[PDB]
Amino acid sequence: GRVTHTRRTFDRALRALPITQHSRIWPLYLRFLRSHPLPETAVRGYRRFLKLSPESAEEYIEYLKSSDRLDEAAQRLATVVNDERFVSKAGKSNYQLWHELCDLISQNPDKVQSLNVDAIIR
Amino acid sequence: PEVRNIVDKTASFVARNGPEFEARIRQNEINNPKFNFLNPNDPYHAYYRHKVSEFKEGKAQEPSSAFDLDVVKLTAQFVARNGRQFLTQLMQKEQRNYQFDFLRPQHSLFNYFTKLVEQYTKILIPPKGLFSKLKKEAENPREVLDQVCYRVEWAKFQERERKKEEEEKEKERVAYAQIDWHDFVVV
Amino acid sequence: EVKKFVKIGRPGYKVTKQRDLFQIDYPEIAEGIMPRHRFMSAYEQRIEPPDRRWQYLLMAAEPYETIAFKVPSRFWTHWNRETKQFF
Amino acid sequence: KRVLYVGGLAEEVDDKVLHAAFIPFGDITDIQIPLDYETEKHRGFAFVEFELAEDAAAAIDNMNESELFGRTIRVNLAK
Repeated sequence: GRVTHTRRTFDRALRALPITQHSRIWPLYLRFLRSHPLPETAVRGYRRFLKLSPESAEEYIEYLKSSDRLDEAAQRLATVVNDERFVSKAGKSNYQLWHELCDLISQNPDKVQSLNVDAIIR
Repeated sequence: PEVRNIVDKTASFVARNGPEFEARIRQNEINNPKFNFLNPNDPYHAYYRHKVSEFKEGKAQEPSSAFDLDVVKLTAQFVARNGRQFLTQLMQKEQRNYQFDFLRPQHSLFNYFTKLVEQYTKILIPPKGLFSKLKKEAENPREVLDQVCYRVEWAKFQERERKKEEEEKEKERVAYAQIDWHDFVVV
Repeated sequence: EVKKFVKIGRPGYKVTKQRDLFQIDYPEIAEGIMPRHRFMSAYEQRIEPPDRRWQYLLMAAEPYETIAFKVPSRFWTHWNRETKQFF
Repeated sequence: KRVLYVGGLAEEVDDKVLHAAFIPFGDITDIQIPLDYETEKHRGFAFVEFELAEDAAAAIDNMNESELFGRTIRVNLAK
């Protein structure tokens, strides 16, 4: 219930950087996301601008697209839609086709102004 | 399509009944412009003339180590009494602090353990000797002779099929030693 | 004889490649002779355009033309007879 | 035979990435990259040695002609 135990846990677990402690820190920020979007938003910014892996922004987006904040989800997806050195950030796995499926989900009969759906299809 | 259906129908008709049927159509309806497609005067003449042979051939779309041996045998026997693929005396016997170096599927001796298990499970069937008696192979040289002749005949048939396959393989090698290597075109 | 009885109609191949790797749909050959693909070297031709040091996967069938595709990359096929498919 | 040569490896294509992409068919035992000592990037080849011929064959057949980070990989059963 106090952020001190979780922060110190993740900090002493980041003593090294092998695959371990990612499955603690990412879900730690995910559980912190409730009652405050600030931990999830800043931890997602720090992750997607942090240690090197393809699945960092993938787990950040899986945590952020289910949320009520879609700017952070499509922002991880925008840092992915640059990729800055790597077209095939996943290859036969698609996260831009995922952005297009999200665009269809937003073109669903929610915003019927006939502007946003066509802009998302474009 | 009226004229198109007419040509296709004349094609099916001629493919079925023969070129004398085309003569029949032409000589019965030279006075109607419907069978002009049978005559050189209607531009569908040659089209139907091809469609005839095409529907005849079937292409056009119709109109619409003795200790190791003892251990391997013991593994086959103790797995003969298990209940499922995971319910045996070997699943935990692997982690039971005793070396069991044959259960790994990368070791070819897993095939020998599986063959020992196959033999134990073919002897632990109802005809393997649990509660029944073998009498046709046990006092029957006639049944033994029937089985021996059937095994020899299956061997002869297997060799004959193998020879057919080998002739096919030699023919494939010859047909590969003759393929087109100058008419190269990529699509 | 396998060179002397070779028919010449040359139908254009109906091939689909895929980066998952190719499949060709051809007319009914009516013979068990398997259509086979293989690697050929980029020297041979009729007029020989220069700048060739590459290899090409050409699959030859008897009545279907040799479907060729250059392979610039640096018993693994199939022949299904009821639907006329090669892969 | 259970060794697959993945030729044409990318500049950042490590034994780790190749084994991660080809492992779910079977547990790879060994990884070898013949390292260009003058350039420190592979000369376009990596070697993965797995246990089972089924895993090696299915990887050879399924990841052949694939891309990893934009390189046209050639996954073959080695010699």
